[PDB]
Amino acid sequence: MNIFEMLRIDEGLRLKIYKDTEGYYTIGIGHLLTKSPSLNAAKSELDKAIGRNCNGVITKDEAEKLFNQDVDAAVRGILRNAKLKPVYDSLDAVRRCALINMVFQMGETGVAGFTNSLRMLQQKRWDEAAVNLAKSRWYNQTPNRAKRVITTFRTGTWDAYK
Repeated sequence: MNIFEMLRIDEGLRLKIYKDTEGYYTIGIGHLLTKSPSLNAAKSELDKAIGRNCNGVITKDEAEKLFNQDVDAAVRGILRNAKLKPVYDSLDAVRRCALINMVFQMGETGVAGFTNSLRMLQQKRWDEAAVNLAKSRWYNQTPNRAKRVITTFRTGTWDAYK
Protein backbone atom coordinates (compact mmCIF):
# COMPACT_ATOMS: atom_id res chain seq x y z
CA MET A 1 0.00 0.00 0.00
CA ASN A 2 1.85 3.07 -1.28
CA ILE A 3 2.05 5.89 -3.85
CA PHE A 4 -0.29 4.58 -6.56
CA GLU A 5 -1.27 0.80 -4.49
CA MET A 6 -1.63 7.82 -2.66
CA LEU A 7 -2.12 10.01 -5.72
CA ARG A 8 -5.16 8.00 -6.79
CA ILE A 9 -6.67 9.11 -3.50
CA ASP A 10 -5.30 12.59 -4.08
CA GLU A 11 -6.92 13.37 -7.42
CA GLY A 12 -9.70 10.88 -8.18
CA LEU A 13 -9.64 8.98 -11.49
CA ARG A 14 -11.00 9.89 -14.94
CA LEU A 15 -10.03 8.20 -18.19
CA LYS A 16 -11.36 11.35 -19.86
CA ILE A 17 -9.42 14.60 -20.14
CA TYR A 18 -10.65 17.15 -17.58
CA LYS A 19 -10.02 20.52 -15.91
CA ASP A 20 -8.08 20.48 -12.64
CA THR A 21 -9.31 22.55 -9.69
CA GLU A 22 -6.86 25.27 -10.77
CA GLY A 23 -8.42 25.06 -14.23
CA TYR A 24 -5.37 23.72 -16.03
CA TYR A 25 -6.34 21.01 -18.55
CA THR A 26 -5.60 17.45 -17.43
CA ILE A 27 -6.19 13.74 -18.06
CA GLY A 28 -5.65 10.81 -15.69
CA ILE A 29 -4.59 11.12 -12.06
CA GLY A 30 -2.82 14.47 -11.67
CA HIS A 31 -1.33 14.26 -15.16
CA LEU A 32 -1.14 17.80 -16.48
CA LEU A 33 -1.19 17.98 -20.28
CA THR A 34 -1.01 21.73 -20.82
CA LYS A 35 -1.76 24.97 -19.00
CA SER A 36 -2.87 26.27 -22.39
CA PRO A 37 -6.52 27.35 -22.89
CA SER A 38 -6.66 25.18 -26.00
CA LEU A 39 -7.83 21.69 -25.06
CA ASN A 40 -6.43 20.47 -28.37
CA ALA A 41 -2.93 21.06 -27.03
CA ALA A 42 -3.86 18.71 -24.21
CA LYS A 43 -5.17 16.14 -26.68
CA SER A 44 -1.99 16.50 -28.76
CA GLU A 45 0.44 16.17 -25.88
CA LEU A 46 -1.75 13.22 -25.01
CA ASP A 47 -1.24 12.07 -28.62
CA LYS A 48 2.50 11.99 -28.08
CA ALA A 49 2.29 10.57 -24.55
CA ILE A 50 0.09 7.67 -25.69
CA GLY A 51 1.29 7.40 -29.28
CA ARG A 52 -2.26 7.54 -30.64
CA ASN A 53 -5.08 9.99 -31.36
CA CYS A 54 -6.93 9.39 -28.10
CA ASN A 55 -9.48 12.19 -28.59
CA GLY A 56 -10.14 12.37 -24.85
CA VAL A 57 -10.69 8.65 -24.22
CA ILE A 58 -8.19 5.84 -23.57
CA THR A 59 -8.14 2.19 -22.58
CA LYS A 60 -7.80 1.95 -18.81
CA ASP A 61 -4.51 0.13 -19.18
CA GLU A 62 -3.16 3.22 -20.94
CA ALA A 63 -4.34 5.28 -17.99
CA GLU A 64 -2.42 3.01 -15.66
CA LYS A 65 0.54 3.15 -18.02
CA LEU A 66 0.66 6.92 -18.31
CA PHE A 67 0.11 7.09 -14.56
CA ASN A 68 3.18 4.91 -14.19
CA GLN A 69 5.09 7.09 -16.68
CA ASP A 70 4.35 10.13 -14.55
CA VAL A 71 5.18 8.45 -11.26
CA ASP A 72 8.39 7.24 -12.89
CA ALA A 73 8.96 10.81 -14.01
CA ALA A 74 8.77 11.59 -10.29
CA VAL A 75 11.16 8.76 -9.39
CA ARG A 76 16.23 9.18 -13.03
CA GLY A 77 12.94 13.33 -10.93
CA ILE A 78 13.35 13.78 -7.18
CA LEU A 79 16.80 12.21 -7.33
CA ARG A 80 18.41 14.93 -9.47
CA ASN A 81 17.67 17.67 -6.92
CA ALA A 82 20.46 18.62 -4.54
CA LYS A 83 18.05 19.13 -1.63
CA LEU A 84 15.39 16.46 -2.01
CA LYS A 85 17.61 13.37 -2.04
CA PRO A 86 18.79 13.46 1.60
CA VAL A 87 15.21 14.26 2.65
CA TYR A 88 13.93 11.38 0.54
CA ASP A 89 16.44 9.32 2.49
CA SER A 90 15.30 10.62 5.90
CA LEU A 91 11.62 9.90 5.24
CA ASP A 92 10.11 6.52 6.00
CA ALA A 93 8.88 5.08 2.68
CA VAL A 94 5.37 5.91 3.81
CA ARG A 95 6.50 9.55 3.83
CA ARG A 96 8.72 9.06 0.78
CA CYS A 97 5.58 8.45 -1.25
CA ALA A 98 4.37 11.73 0.22
CA LEU A 99 7.46 13.51 -1.08
CA ILE A 100 6.70 11.85 -4.40
CA ASN A 101 3.21 13.34 -4.10
CA MET A 102 4.79 16.72 -3.53
CA VAL A 103 7.17 16.64 -6.47
CA PHE A 104 4.38 15.22 -8.62
CA GLN A 105 2.05 17.99 -7.48
CA MET A 106 3.71 21.39 -7.15
CA GLY A 107 6.59 20.28 -9.35
CA GLU A 108 10.16 19.63 -8.26
CA THR A 109 11.03 23.34 -7.99
CA GLY A 110 8.33 24.09 -5.44
CA VAL A 111 9.24 21.09 -3.33
CA ALA A 112 12.72 22.56 -3.55
CA GLY A 113 11.15 25.82 -2.42
CA PHE A 114 10.28 24.57 1.07
CA THR A 115 13.90 24.27 2.22
CA ASN A 116 13.21 24.79 5.92
CA SER A 117 10.45 22.20 6.10
CA LEU A 118 12.72 19.70 4.39
CA ARG A 119 15.58 20.61 6.69
CA MET A 120 13.27 19.85 9.58
CA LEU A 121 12.28 16.58 7.89
CA GLN A 122 15.85 15.31 7.53
CA GLN A 123 16.41 16.42 11.11
CA LYS A 124 13.07 14.76 11.79
CA ARG A 125 11.59 17.70 13.64
CA TRP A 126 8.43 16.37 12.10
CA ASP A 127 6.12 18.69 14.02
CA GLU A 128 7.66 21.99 12.93
CA ALA A 129 8.39 20.42 9.56
CA ALA A 130 4.63 19.98 9.36
CA VAL A 131 3.92 23.49 10.65
CA ASN A 132 6.24 24.82 7.94
CA LEU A 133 4.85 22.62 5.16
CA ALA A 134 1.52 24.03 6.35
CA LYS A 135 3.32 28.47 5.70
CA SER A 136 1.46 28.74 2.39
CA ARG A 137 3.65 27.12 -3.72
CA TRP A 138 1.63 24.17 -2.45
CA TYR A 139 -0.34 24.15 0.80
CA ASN A 140 -2.61 27.01 -0.27
CA GLN A 141 -3.19 25.35 -3.64
CA THR A 142 -4.81 22.18 -2.27
CA PRO A 143 -5.33 22.76 1.44
CA ASN A 144 -7.18 19.49 2.08
CA ARG A 145 -4.77 17.39 0.04
CA ALA A 146 -1.84 19.27 1.52
CA LYS A 147 -3.23 18.59 4.97
CA ARG A 148 -3.46 14.92 4.10
CA VAL A 149 0.16 14.84 2.91
CA ILE A 150 1.54 16.89 5.79
CA THR A 151 -0.39 14.59 8.10
CA THR A 152 1.24 11.76 6.16
CA PHE A 153 4.58 13.23 7.26
CA ARG A 154 3.31 13.74 10.79
CA THR A 155 2.14 10.15 11.20
CA GLY A 156 4.49 7.93 9.22
CA THR A 157 1.27 6.25 8.09
CA TRP A 158 -1.55 6.69 5.60
CA ASP A 159 -4.04 7.65 8.32
CA ALA A 160 -4.94 11.03 6.84
CA TYR A 161 -6.23 9.12 3.84
CA LYS A 162 -7.94 6.82 6.36
